[PDB]
Amino acid sequence: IQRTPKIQVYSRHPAENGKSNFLNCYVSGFHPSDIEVDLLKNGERIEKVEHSDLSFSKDWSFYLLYYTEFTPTEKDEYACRVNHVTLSQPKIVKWDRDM
Amino acid sequence: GSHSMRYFYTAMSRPGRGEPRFIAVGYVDDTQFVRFDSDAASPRMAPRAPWIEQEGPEYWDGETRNMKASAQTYRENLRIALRYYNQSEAGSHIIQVMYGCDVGPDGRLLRGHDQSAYDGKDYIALNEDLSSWTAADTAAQITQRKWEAARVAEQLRAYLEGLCVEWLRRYLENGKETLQRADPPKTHVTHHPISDHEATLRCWALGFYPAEITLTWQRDGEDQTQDTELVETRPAGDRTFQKWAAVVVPSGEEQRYTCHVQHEGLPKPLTLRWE
Amino acid sequence: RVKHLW
Repeated sequence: IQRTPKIQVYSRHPAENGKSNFLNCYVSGFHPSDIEVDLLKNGERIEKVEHSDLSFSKDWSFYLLYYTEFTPTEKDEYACRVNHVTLSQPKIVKWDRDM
Repeated sequence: GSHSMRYFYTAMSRPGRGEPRFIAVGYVDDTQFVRFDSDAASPRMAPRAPWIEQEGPEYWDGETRNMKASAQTYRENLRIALRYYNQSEAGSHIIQVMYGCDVGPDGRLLRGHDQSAYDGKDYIALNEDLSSWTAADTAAQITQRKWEAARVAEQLRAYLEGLCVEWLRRYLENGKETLQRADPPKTHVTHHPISDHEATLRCWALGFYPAEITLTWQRDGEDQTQDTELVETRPAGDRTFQKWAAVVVPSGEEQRYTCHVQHEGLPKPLTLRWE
Repeated sequence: RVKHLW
């Protein structure tokens, strides 16, 4: 029995063009624990990506936060790409400043 | 207010890729304060909150010794689980454990916890009486019999009523500025037209701690549970949490909708509307 | 502070 990850992509603070912020990708609700998460800038992998220590919820499903420092703009597109055993292909969630 | 301490262990087997990884994390409420990872270059119980850093070498040495012993126990438990479930040595399996104590404002024990899971399903749990067990299946009933013979519940009860509550009280004092501070949510309502006929109203709660919050939409004073899209509370990365709730409303009817927010940091529940 | 086989 396996559980697919829920994914949210969002910023630490409300987005303001040209102001330094943090881009987060929160993965949760998954099982087993192995998971691959990439943060993307204009479709390419961001290199400086940190993550939280593996933990889990009362229902035993795991969660992780992946995050990087970023300066949003009108032009630049950001996303989170996730792979897990439950997924046939990587799942890409775009950053939408309204969500 | 009320508080908790919890430790979470995860032991994951990975046959052909070495010994099972063992990772432990400790929390006070929604604040992580320690970690141990057998995959670190130099495995050690390590601080993850500023208020625990003051603990001396005897603390860090003692916790590291205990974690290394737990990693060995859980690697053995993963071997035992294969026997109990008639499983091969080829697959990857996971044991999870979560234990700790809840205290009230006076720091007295409200409840203790000690439970485990195998492959993400409940395995065995110490009952609220801290004196008996609930086994999920016939494999866990074997462990229950072993643990009743060995009077394991008595040992756990001593930890939960003693060292667990005493150290949680110490951490709450040492970390009072943060652990005992609730940060209320910063709230606002945004409006996003979908078409000429509908728009989305989204109620935001940002910057709050602890994570527990209730965000709901009402229409003419009636809760809109089925029609509300409610995202999981998510960490911001600065200790705080975020959440939003959204409803699709007919154009021009926005004033019939109200967002209701409840949080420990709010002396009274809030009511918000669009503009 | 942290704290038998299965």
